[PDB]
Amino acid sequence: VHRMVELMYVKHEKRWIDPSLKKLTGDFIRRVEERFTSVEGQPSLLQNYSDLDEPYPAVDRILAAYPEASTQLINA
Amino acid sequence: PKYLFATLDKAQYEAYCVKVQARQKKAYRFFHNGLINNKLFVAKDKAP
Repeated sequence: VHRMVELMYVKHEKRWIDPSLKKLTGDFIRRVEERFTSVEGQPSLLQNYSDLDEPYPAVDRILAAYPEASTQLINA
Repeated sequence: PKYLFATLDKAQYEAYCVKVQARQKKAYRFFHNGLINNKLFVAKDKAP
């Protein structure tokens, strides 16, 4: 999720190379959520892709809500 | 297991713990690859 942001969001210009790619990075994030939640009811921390507009500040918030997402590698 | 580790120095044991957790990450990777691609078993074709 980090490398996604790194390579599609230009830091020193506070812009995404394209909204679509912000969606992309957003969707995968949504996924990591799912991978790491195991009970119905909990809503997404990234509820609007608007959140990713200033990403790096917000992203870390979500990723931190799902601890293990920093411990284990992607599922095959 | 703990009792074996009590033979070592925190120096040693903690060095080992870093080794282990790296392995697990390889293992984890492999196991998931296998499940998906049916390669949890890989026949060797030639000796080393």
